[PDB]
Amino acid sequence: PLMVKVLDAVRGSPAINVAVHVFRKLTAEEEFVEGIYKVEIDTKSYWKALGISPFHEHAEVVFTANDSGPRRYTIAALLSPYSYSTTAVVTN
Amino acid sequence: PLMVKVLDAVRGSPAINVAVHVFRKLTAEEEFVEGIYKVEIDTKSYWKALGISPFHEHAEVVFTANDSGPRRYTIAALLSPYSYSTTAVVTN
Amino acid sequence: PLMVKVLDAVRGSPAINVAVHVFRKLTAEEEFVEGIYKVEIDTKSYWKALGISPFHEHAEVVFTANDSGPRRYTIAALLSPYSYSTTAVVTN
Amino acid sequence: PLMVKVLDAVRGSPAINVAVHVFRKLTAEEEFVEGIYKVEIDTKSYWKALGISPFHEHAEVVFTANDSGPRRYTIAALLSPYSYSTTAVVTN
Amino acid sequence: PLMVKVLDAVRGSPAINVAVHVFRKLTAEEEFVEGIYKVEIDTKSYWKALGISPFHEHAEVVFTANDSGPRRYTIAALLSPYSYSTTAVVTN
Repeated sequence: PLMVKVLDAVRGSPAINVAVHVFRKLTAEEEFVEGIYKVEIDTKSYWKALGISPFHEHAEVVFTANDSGPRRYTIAALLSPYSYSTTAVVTN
Repeated sequence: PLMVKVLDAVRGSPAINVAVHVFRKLTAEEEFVEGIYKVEIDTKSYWKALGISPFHEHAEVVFTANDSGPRRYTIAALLSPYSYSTTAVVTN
Repeated sequence: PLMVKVLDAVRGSPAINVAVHVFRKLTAEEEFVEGIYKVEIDTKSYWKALGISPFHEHAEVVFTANDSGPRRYTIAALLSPYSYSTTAVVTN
Repeated sequence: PLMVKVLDAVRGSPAINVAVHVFRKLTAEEEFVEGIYKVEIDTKSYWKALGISPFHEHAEVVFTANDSGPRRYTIAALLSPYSYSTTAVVTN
Repeated sequence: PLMVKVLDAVRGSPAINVAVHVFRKLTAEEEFVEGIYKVEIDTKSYWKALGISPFHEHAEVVFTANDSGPRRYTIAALLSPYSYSTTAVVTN
């Protein structure tokens, strides 16, 4: 007898994020839940999970990663629910 | 007899983030929950999980990582729910 | 007879972050919960979990990591729920 | 008969962070909870968990890590919920 | 008969951080809870948990770590919930 009750009675305009999980019972992953509420901004990956036996014999490699740039990010209220509020991004 | 009650009665506009988990019972991962509420900003990974036996014999490698740049990040209220408030990002 | 009660009755607009977990019973990980509320900012990883037997014989490697840049981060209210407040980021 | 009660009755707009955990009963990790509320800022890792038998025979390696840069971080209210307050980051 | 009561009745807008844990009963870790409220700022790790038998025979290694940079961190109210207060970071 499993009984789960979340936000049974609500009145009055709330701002909500809800995640409810109920469960009764090279790379390998069997059973999982990943990234339910997840934000990636300016994420990088250069060399991931190359095949078996890469560059096995007499390999000559020059690897050069240059992250150099006038990049700008401006964010308000990331994963922040709000109510009866004022959110703004004003430039000049 | 398992009974879980979260936010049974709510009145009056709250701002909420809810995560409820109820459970009754190279790289390997069997059972898990990951990154329910998770933020990555300017995350890097250069060489991850290369295959078995890489650069096995007589390898000559030059690795150079240069992170050098005029990058700007401006964030208000990251994972911070708010109510009856004022959030702003004002430039000049 | 397990009974868990969190935030049974709420009135009056609170700002909340809730995480409730109820449970009754190279790299390996069996059962876990990770990063429920987790923020990574400017995180780095250069060489992780290379395959078995890398650079096994007569390897010549030059590794050079240069993190050198005019990077700026400006954040208000990181994982800090607030109510009836004023949050601002003002430049000049 | 396990009974857990957290924040049974709330009135009046508090700002809260709640984590409730109830449980009745190379690298290896069996069962755990990690990083429920966790912030990483400017975190580094250069060589982690290389495969078995790396650089086994006659290895010649030059490792040079240079962290040298005009980086600036400015944060207000990190993991500090607040109510009826004023939080600001003012430049010039 | 285990009974735990935390913050049974609250009135009047307090700012709180709550962690309640109730439990009835190379690297290895079986059962644990880690980093519930944990902040890492400018954390470093250069060589961690290399595979078994590294640099086994006739290894010639030059390791040089140079942490030398004009880095600035400015933080107010780290893990310090507050109420009816004024928090500010003012530059010039």
